[PDB]
Amino acid sequence: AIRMTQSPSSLSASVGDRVTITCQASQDISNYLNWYQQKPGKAPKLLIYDASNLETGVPSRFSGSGSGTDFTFTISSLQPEDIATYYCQQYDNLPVTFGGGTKVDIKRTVAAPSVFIFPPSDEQLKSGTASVVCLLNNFYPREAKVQWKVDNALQSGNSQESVTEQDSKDSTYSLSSTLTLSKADYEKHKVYACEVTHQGLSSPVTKSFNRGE
Amino acid sequence: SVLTQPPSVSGAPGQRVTISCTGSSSNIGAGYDVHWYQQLPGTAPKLLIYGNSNRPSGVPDRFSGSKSGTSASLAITGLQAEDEADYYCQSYDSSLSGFYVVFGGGTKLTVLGQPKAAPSVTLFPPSSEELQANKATLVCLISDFYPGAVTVAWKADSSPVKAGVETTTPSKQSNNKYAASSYLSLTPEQWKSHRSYSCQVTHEGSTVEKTVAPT
Amino acid sequence: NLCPFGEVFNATRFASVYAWNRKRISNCVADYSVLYNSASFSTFKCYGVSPTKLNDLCFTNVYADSFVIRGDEVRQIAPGQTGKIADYNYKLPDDFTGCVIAWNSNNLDSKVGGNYNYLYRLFRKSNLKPFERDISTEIYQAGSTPCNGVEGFNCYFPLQSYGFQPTNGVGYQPYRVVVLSFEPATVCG
Amino acid sequence: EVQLLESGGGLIQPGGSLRLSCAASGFTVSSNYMSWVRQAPGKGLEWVSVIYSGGSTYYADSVKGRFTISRDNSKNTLYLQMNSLRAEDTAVYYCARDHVRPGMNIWGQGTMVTVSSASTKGPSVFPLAPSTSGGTAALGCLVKDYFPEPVTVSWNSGALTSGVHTFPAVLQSSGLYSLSSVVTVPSSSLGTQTYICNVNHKPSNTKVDKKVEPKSC
Amino acid sequence: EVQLVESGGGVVQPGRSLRLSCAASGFTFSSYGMHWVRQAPGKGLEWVAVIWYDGSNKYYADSVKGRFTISRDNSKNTLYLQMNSLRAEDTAVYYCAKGPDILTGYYNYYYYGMDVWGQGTMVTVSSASTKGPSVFPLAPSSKSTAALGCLVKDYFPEPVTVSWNSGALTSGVHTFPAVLQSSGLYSLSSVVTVPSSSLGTQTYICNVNHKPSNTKVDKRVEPKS
Ligand SMILES: *[C@@H]1O[C@H](CO)[C@@H](O[C@@H]2O[C@H](CO)[C@@H](O)[C@H](O)[C@H]2NC(C)=O)[C@H](O)[C@H]1NC(C)=O
Repeated sequence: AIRMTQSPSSLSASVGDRVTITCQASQDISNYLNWYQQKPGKAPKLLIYDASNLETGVPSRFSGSGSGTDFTFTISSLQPEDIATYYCQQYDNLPVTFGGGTKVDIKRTVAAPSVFIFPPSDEQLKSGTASVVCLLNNFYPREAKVQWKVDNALQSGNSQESVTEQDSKDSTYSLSSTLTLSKADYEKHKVYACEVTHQGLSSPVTKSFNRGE
Repeated sequence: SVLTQPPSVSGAPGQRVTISCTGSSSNIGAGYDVHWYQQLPGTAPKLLIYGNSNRPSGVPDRFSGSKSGTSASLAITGLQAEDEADYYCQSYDSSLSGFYVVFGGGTKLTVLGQPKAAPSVTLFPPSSEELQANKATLVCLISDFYPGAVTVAWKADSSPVKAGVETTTPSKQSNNKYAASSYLSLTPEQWKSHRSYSCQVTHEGSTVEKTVAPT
Repeated sequence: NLCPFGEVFNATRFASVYAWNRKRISNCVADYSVLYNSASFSTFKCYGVSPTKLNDLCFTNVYADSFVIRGDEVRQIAPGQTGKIADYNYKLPDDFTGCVIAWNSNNLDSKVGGNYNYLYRLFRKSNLKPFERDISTEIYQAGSTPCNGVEGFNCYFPLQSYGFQPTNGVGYQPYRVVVLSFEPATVCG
Repeated sequence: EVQLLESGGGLIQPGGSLRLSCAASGFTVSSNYMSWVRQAPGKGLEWVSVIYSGGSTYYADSVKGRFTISRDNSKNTLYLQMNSLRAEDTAVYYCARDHVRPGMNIWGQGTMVTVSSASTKGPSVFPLAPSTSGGTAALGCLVKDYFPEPVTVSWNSGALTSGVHTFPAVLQSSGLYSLSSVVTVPSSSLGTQTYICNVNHKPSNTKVDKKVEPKSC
Repeated sequence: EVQLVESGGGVVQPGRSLRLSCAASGFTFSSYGMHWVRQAPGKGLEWVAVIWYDGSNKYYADSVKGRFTISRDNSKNTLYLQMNSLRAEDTAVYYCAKGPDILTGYYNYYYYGMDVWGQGTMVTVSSASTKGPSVFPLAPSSKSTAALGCLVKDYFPEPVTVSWNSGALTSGVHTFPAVLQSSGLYSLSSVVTVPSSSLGTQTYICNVNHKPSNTKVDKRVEPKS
């Protein structure tokens, strides 16, 4: 079976830069190679078909070249809404094989996160479990350290965090860190807070609350 | 982009020689076919190989062709004296997609027939009748040299002469050796002012010198 | 008189696979040892018969079908096979009694700018019966609305063109295929 | 109106069976090349099966003998019968009209097939009440403890789209998924505008509307 | 027999025109395409132009683009090459050669080669008009077998016929191929080897004949004193 290799695996570039990804075929596949753009959550969208032909309605900034075993997929000037994972596929020879995919991120200016902290709802506390949520909204780059502090004690192992995909408008990420405690262990402490350290911050920012108040 | 052939290949009878033919991305590298032509001296070319490797009916099996990537080769196994000719490779050019063909510079195959032969040189001073016409021409006549490859240079009281020199290409004569002639056009004032004039002919790591006086 | 097998394998031009050419061979003798002895054929698979043991067999009629396909599609010229060629161009029955001969012809049927005169049928509602030659140029109605001979969306020309360039891989190079069908007996050895 | 609508995905125990139906509009399925393509969570795309216009079926090595593809001309629907399901079959299953020529390539939206032995549980929705920095405020909903994937969350019955961030679900140590969806609104509209998050969990047939309001003694 | 016979070649002043005709026989001329190939003296082959089976399209090398025009008359089995505004670098032997069969040949017509060549018609370009040669005697030296000859300097065009003693002397005669001086005129030397004894008891006359200028010169070669 054919095996498509796709470089690079990930990619970050500024708006307007030329973006070029490659897709080398294991065997000769002529020019029967397509390129797909899959935005987060949505289905793949065909952009280039037969190595170099642009599908009707794709902007001009998308290009394609190559034949035999080495192919290229070029973005003229990168735009914010172009963020997605890009795959290459061969379809002439069965089975149909895809590439590993290329994740593309925008290189925008530095943006500091807006921090919010949420106590566990009194409704959830009736279930015997408490969940404290820490929010980092619209920041860049994605590198962000969230540190939970419970009565000034550094917590670890009891929290899970989740990061969105780059917003197709402002190219910023958002992070959610969820701390999970029992109702008992939640009521053993008074001060709950998360400490956010980020490039866009001159010093770590902390949002806190007191249990009960 | 054209084709590149060796200027001359050589081989003894019974040996095997190869003539290369390198191209570019627009001809042999583009996957075109390569044809080979043999041209005896004074005759029209003959198709030796067509379609990289195929022989036309009537071509001896001694000849064979091949092609790889951006180059083609002609293989003449068991050299015969009759194989001494000029060989041209021909392909097609796809700079702009139309219909253009490209030949090579040609390769002069010389079968090592007889042994080497030192040339005999006969230098003639300008005739008295030519000096009356306000002209002067030294005639350096070369003969009986094999192989046909000589270098002729003139001197003027030992100092070299770099102008007014014309030289023939060696021509095969009857006894299959070569002969060539060189002429040094001069001014009657230039001829009588110097004390000697010499034509030095070099052949296979050896040089013969003949000199004439203006008496 | 001898059988005119030379007119088929040696033809300066070959027909497309959808309009595959057939030669009816009758009233002649032929030695099939000459054909197998040649190792120029990349593929030479006989079904229900022995290659060497064919000079001692008499047949009523011998059909010679010749066309051109890709190297990847030569495997479809065989009984019980599926694919764009076996389903929509040339289908061999399951009880096939004959031989399948093919050889690479990238040197003949492949222009540097691309040879596009060799075609194949890309669209068909159902598969071909064995030895069926469909040569229809009717527009293929893939949608709910009819075409009325107006090539367009959901209305495509049923044939597709091979892109035979000499820079192609072996699987994409043109292969000249000859399929012998062994059916008063008039063809012996 | 060219589009592929597909359904039939859900939870199923390993070794079980599940059929996925893909209804078509705008073209004839029995006349086109159709294909199923699955995408594992976080992984790339993987071709599954093909049916030709003439009816020839082709399958990948990893589902050969277990999966079957068919179609119904009267309903214009593409099917994918799945048998002897394994844990590695968990993925989103897009049905697509295979590209053959210019502009006929159309993909479905896929369904979530989750091959697992655990039971189905509807999520619990808890409010994330806003705090107190002057200008802008934040609020959201916690979608905790559900299985399997996925859930859909909107706000004010789709009347709110700007400034909304719904985070990818996390897999807790309990084996159930937890998720949170937030939105940034101006601090002035807190006392006059009502905010309700609309969560939908198809495998449990759970549809919840939770009002999110400020906290006060 | 398959045969290509071209003609119409000669000498012409620069900037003027010439037409070459190539007769074909022994093959269906209508189907094959035809080439024109020239070869300068001593140098290699250089493709000029090509024309289809019907003449619909034509291709030329950049050296002759706009100046040359190729055509064919299928009813006459003849190939043409209209040469206009000729230059000095156009001086060569012009062959017509059979191309590929686009009608009923192979699909890859590049597989064919120039399988049938013509005999080669000759063209020459110069502004120096006809001129007879000046015959100068290369006198034999006087030292201790000797050699004498004649210098046939400055003539145009080729050729000249040199003989000795009205043709009675064929022993040791050696006529060399002429040079083409940078002036456009030809120079030639013809010598004969003789015994040192017969220098004073035998006359030696070289007979140079040049038909284009209608001149015949007989020069006496005698030792110096
Ligand atoms: C195809 O045609 C060629 C001629 O171009 C045939 O080649 C002959 O082959 C026999 C032996 O098989 C030789 O004795 C002849 O000398 C060959 N002739 C030439 C002109 O080369 C070839 O046999 C033909 N093949 C078939 C299958 O008919």
